[PDB]
Amino acid sequence: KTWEEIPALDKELKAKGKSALMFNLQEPYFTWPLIAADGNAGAKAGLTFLVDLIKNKHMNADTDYSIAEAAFNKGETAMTINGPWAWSNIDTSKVNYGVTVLPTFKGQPSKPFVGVLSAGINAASPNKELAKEFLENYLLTDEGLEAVNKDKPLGAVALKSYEEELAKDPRIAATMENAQKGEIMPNIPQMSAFWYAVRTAVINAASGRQTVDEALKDAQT
Amino acid sequence: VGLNPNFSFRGKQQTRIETFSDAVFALAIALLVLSSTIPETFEDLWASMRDVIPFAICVALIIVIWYQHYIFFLKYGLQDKVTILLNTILLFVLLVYVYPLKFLARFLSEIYGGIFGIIETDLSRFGEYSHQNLKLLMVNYGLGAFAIFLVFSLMYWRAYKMKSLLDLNSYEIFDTKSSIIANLLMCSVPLLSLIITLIDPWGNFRTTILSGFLYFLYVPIMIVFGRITSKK
Amino acid sequence: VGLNPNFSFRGKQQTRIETFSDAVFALAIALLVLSSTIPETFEDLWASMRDVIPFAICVALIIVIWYQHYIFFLKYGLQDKVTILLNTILLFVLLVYVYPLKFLARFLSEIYGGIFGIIETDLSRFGEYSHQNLKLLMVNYGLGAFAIFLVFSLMYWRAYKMKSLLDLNSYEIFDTKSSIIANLLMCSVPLLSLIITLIDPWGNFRTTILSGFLYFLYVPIMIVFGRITSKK
Amino acid sequence: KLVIWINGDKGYNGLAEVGKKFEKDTGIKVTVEHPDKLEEKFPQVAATGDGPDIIFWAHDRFGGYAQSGLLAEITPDKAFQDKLYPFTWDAVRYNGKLIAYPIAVEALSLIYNKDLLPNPP
Ligand SMILES: OC[C@H]1O[C@H](O[C@H]2[C@H](O)[C@@H](O)[C@@H](O)O[C@@H]2CO)[C@H](O)[C@@H](O)[C@@H]1O
Ligand SMILES: [K+]
Repeated sequence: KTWEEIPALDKELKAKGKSALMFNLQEPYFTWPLIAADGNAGAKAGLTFLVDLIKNKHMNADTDYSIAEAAFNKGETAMTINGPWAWSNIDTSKVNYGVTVLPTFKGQPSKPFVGVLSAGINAASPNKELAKEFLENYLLTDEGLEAVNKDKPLGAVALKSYEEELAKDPRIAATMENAQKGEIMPNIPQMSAFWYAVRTAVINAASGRQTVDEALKDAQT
Repeated sequence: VGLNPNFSFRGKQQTRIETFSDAVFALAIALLVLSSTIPETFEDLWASMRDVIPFAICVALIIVIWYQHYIFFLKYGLQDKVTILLNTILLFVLLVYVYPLKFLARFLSEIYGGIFGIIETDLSRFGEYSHQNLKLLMVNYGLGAFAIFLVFSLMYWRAYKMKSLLDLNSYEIFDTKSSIIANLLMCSVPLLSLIITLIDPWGNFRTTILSGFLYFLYVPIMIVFGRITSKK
Repeated sequence: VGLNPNFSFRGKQQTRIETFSDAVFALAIALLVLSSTIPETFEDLWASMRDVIPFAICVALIIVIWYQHYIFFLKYGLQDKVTILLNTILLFVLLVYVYPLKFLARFLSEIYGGIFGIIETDLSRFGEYSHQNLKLLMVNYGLGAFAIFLVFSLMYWRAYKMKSLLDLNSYEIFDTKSSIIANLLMCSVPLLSLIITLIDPWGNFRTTILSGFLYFLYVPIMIVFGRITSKK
Repeated sequence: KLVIWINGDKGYNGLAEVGKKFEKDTGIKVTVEHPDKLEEKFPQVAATGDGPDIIFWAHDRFGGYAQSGLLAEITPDKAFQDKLYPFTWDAVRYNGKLIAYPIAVEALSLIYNKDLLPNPP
């Protein structure tokens, strides 16, 4: 239920030839919840913990989406941090899985960023009216979203008609739980430069180049 | 058969905890009645039939607890250490309050018998009706009721804590949360009498009147506590 | 194993209501026997063996109720609030009449013992055999029997009320309807003694003779009530 | 060609499976049609044109067809007659003449969703 009790659990699991937690450390979207759990003082706390996990050899230095996914699906790691989309691949494997609340850090919850999957029409396209037809009458329909969802889960769909079906799924409940503890990302043009600043900062601190104090300095600029 | 249409009953199969529990409930209601002496003469026979009103009240009370138990184990199908622990605490409280309930039920049946005018038999058999004794009466039975509902709240909270392990959906999570609130709200009324009696503001029977009067205003006082949390 | 070949048994799986119920029935017949004192000497041992005739009559009576219970829960597999309520009322009545049955069975065993000429022991142990006491004897046990059959009728009517939910076929509907009638017809005989005793037309033992004589004419009087409804 | 008129809310596909067994044992085609407003299209078409060979509808509409002269008198032998309930034959009788073959008794019931409503009104 807490981030701070993972090192103990990892010691226990490493004795039996298993990892505790493996997730994508390269992409900052996955590390941000821990960083933003308290908050600055909050970013310094959250990141130092993440740095200590790699320093204590609990997590690998270059842990990416593929080796994390594969390890969990194989049955090598006890935990992983991922989205709705990842569930179908677990179902394919013979792993009795559960989706739950993200661990708390310094008592307070880990605040994961909330994304709204969205379809936009390219300004330089001649098929603008044909795409509108596809999006409205064929995709954003009960039947249409069902098709996408049975391949790889969408999460909490924007369609009003899908509320009953969403509410019947335990994994969706866990997703909504984390979404409430998190916050929706602003759409602003500066998001790109922000994400890049966090992507470098996390990689530098993970590998062992820049200090945790110096990471937030370069990122705030 | 079931309370909610959106709830997926994990405990349709009978288990040892439930079997054991059924034995205890059956034993409680059975020994309450059959702890009495066997009539040897016509006089004893008629005396023993005066006990049915007190017993009906006791039995009604015990099955109500049994029902809540049935519904909990039906909902979650739980069987872990902590559930076993909380379950034992429940049955323990039940058991220690079986004979005291027989007592209270007989006592109140005589008091209400006198009021309505059905009978006119003595209450000197029960001992002296003093302020200290009447206060201890509230504190005792009040502490009993509080505990039962307190334990039901803890049991539902244990299921809430294992929501993911139990694969609880949004409807089931909501039910569980509502069941905790219900049991805590039920718990508060005896907690409020008990506290009022233990402080004893008036230093006389007035204390006992108020403490006793909270049970008659169960439904309205429960609504006040529920309304306070929703208004904020 | 089953009563009807056209009936689809919904209650083949054991449930909590049935498990609880089995505990109570087992406890009733067990404590009836084992409520007696432990023999400490040869004299007590022989005394205790005189109790087997009264106990056999009591036990036979209780399993007959258990059987009806077994068949009902087998037929419908019911587990709702109202079924729980009616089921509790049943077990409650059973329980309050366990020790009174022990009494009646011992009393009647002495009376029939005197008649046949097996024994010649005193009935003064039971108290004075007065008109009022012998009337209360009928009213008591008559009220008990009436209630048990009344409850069985209510239980079958609850299943009839849920015929669609239970997916009852034309044969099953017919059985259910017949089971209601059976239990009401069974119920009437004790209802008729009880009423005759409570009015007391003669003002003497004659009342008790008639009231008692309706049980000996159970089968024929049941046929009269059944024939009256069919003739119209 | 054997043509049958029955309502679209009924089992015309199943009626066709019976018709398919008939063609195997005789050689006659059995087509099953379900046109809209057949209860009021039959007495107009069958009077003037050809229409169907056999018409399927609830017994209530058949007296009007019988009075108008749009239906042949049914003459079934005792042994066939005895296979059906005597009360059913009464429904298909107009002025002491059998005007149809009884198939089944139909009555409306309350259909309810047990999940949304376990104890319905
Ligand atoms: O990693 C930073 C990256 O995170 C988010 O992208 C998510 C995307 O939203 C998810 O759907 C998922 O596929 O993973 C991506 C990260 O791996 C932001 O949306 C994006 O701007 C940002 O670059
Ligand atoms: K005892």
